[PDB]
Amino acid sequence: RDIPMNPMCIYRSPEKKATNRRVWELSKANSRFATTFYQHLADSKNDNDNIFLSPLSISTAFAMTKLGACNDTLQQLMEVFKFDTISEKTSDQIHFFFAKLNCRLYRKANKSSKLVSANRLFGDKSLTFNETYQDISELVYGAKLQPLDFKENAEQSRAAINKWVSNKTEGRITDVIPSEAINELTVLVLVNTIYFKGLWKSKFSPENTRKELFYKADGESCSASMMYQEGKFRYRRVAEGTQVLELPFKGDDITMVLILPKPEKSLAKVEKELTPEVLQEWLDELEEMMLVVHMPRFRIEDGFSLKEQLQDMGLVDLFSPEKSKLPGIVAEGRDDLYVSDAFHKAFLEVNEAASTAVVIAGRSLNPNRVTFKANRPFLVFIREVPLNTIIFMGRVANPCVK
Amino acid sequence: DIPMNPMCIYRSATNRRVWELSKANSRFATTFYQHLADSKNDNDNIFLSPLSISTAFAMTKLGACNDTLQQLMEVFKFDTISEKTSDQIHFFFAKLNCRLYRKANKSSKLVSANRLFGDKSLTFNETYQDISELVYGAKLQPLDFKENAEQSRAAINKWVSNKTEGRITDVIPSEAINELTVLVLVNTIYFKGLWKSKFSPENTRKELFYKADGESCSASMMYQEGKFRYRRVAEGTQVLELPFKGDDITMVLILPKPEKSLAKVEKELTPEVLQEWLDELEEMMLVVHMPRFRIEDGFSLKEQLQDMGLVDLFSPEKSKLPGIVAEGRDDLYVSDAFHKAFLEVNEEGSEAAASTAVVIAGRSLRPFLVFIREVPLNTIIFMGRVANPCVK
Repeated sequence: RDIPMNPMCIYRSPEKKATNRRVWELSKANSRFATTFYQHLADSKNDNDNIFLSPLSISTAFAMTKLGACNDTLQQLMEVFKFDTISEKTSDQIHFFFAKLNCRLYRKANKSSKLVSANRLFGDKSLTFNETYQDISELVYGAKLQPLDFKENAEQSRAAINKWVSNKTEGRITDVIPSEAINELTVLVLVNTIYFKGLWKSKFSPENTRKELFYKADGESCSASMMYQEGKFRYRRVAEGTQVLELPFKGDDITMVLILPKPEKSLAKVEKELTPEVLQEWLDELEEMMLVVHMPRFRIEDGFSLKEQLQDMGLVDLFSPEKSKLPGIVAEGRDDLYVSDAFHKAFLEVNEAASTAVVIAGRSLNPNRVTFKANRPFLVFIREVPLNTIIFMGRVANPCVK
Repeated sequence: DIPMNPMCIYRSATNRRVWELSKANSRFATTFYQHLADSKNDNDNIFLSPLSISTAFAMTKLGACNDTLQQLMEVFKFDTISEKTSDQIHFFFAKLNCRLYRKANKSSKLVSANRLFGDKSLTFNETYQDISELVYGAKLQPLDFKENAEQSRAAINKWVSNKTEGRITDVIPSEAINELTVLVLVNTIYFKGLWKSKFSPENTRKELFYKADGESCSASMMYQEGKFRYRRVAEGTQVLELPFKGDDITMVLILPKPEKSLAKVEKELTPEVLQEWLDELEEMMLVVHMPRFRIEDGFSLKEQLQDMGLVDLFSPEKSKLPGIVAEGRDDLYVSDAFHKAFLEVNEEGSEAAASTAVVIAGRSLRPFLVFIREVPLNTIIFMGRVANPCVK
């Protein structure tokens, strides 16, 4: 029930910008940020470059920091991470919706398809956070303030941070924070990622995993480990013949959508054409169908300093020591409390634990079934169906790496 | 050895008889199978029990002579066991059937029954009657073939029935029996085993079996994941073994790589290969999609068996069968011989039934391989080719 209290900061969202539910409105926004945040990163990159990140992590972390911002800083956050798209809702409210979305998204239960949230903001031992910033982050986001001795044992903290992401990401993401990133002037830094585990609902067979070639953006030749399989999946052929396909995970609430353009016909043009609408409209039109599926095995890693993107985008004040309005952290007072940096790392390795061979007796399909050869650059999304929240996003343009 | 097995005895690590025999059976099974395959089309069904057959004719042999008794020891591969005589086979076959149906205690239900339907008015050798009612537990039952043939065929068919817990009915066709009929030997086997690791209903979906060279059809596939003995042999041929609860009875599957003609594999079958496959199998962690289906097959053994070698036996002017009806050879030949089998695979387990019947004097006339095997004895009980899981 509505408990996260707030003072005199609360910004008013404009009265403007399929049931009526907080989590749905929230997810609708989160998706709009994500799709755009991606359209930018993308446009900045090389066409032959893999891209992988968790928008739901970013969008989540910043909305927590925001629990302690005010005046111009607060507006800016809410304006960048689209939370104001939720017509009429006051800023404080946003956190309640978050709680609600967070409740039914993370836990130690059910069909082992895991989701562990690593979102934490480290500040120097010379920072006493507002007693409420505290209670509410812990409650609504399940996080801490975590005082680190940034000035003295500067490197020790840096490490200590990284030595913490690893233990939560079961050792996979480690050096979330890079080299010259932390020094004596690291008042406070924000780290976050999401680790996820899950097994295919219809695993591929290693025995059929061949060695066909991938057709890059410019290079037209690459040897990838292509996985073979035919079975029933939600699929569809959309505008300009773009193929959309969904491969559910055992933990049903989570799936993996991919989008393949006709005869290459540039992932780029298809990348530029996006919107949560073009997207949902796509997702709506998928019906079960029996077909052949090809997919390379792939592992992609990406880490970064959000700063550069988030400012170009509109989130400046949070970073300016001169403009950052951070009342939530009265370590001392106005005392230029701003945000040093905020890090994110994303990891997805894709397989066929692998040895589980596969046998099928007495299946004899239509000689005329649609196929799906992902031997070209494609998009990747990892959605959470009942919640309708885009958790990761990606582009696989080089599935060889050798 | 004590069994006073008599008349017509013909005569042609490294020794254990019962095995030599099981193995002998097996070499017959594959070959008989191969001919059956041939009169049949590669994408049609085939289910049978080359164990019942070996038996029904093993007990017929009892009363055959000269050229008959010979051809039978040869085609049913009896002259492969060594350093023994024609009358000894039944001693072994007797102990095989002894060690076979007594196994697993109260897990796997494997059971057999044999019986003779002889005419009421005739007198049969008292030895025959005993040696049969002894080595193979077959008690003879007096039927009126001359006055009312039909009702006898009925009563006969209905024998097979309570024996096969309801699955085998029309073993004997409507026009098989007649007034001239002397005897009718019969075997029936039954088995109902539970899967050591059952499939669950919740997980079973209805795939589409678009029939090759034809129309659309509706399949019902089960699925489960677990540890099993498997191996992917030469040419892509997958070979999986499914342990039944009665740990010694176990179904074996053989599927060719992504449909590259089964006939090709059927044509290279021998108990050697089939032994090798089973030999080099290895316990894998894997996923299975077995169709839940039911199939019934039936046919006359006559034709194939002739091509195989049993000619004399089905000939009016030469089948040497003196010891049956005691007095003489009369017109003792086999006008025909029939078989009918039944398979039912499902979440819980598998169910097969079979019954062979030989008539003495009367009138004349895709996917994969399945295999129910008895491990210790190495006896292929039932066997077949599945090519239509939907069947409604």
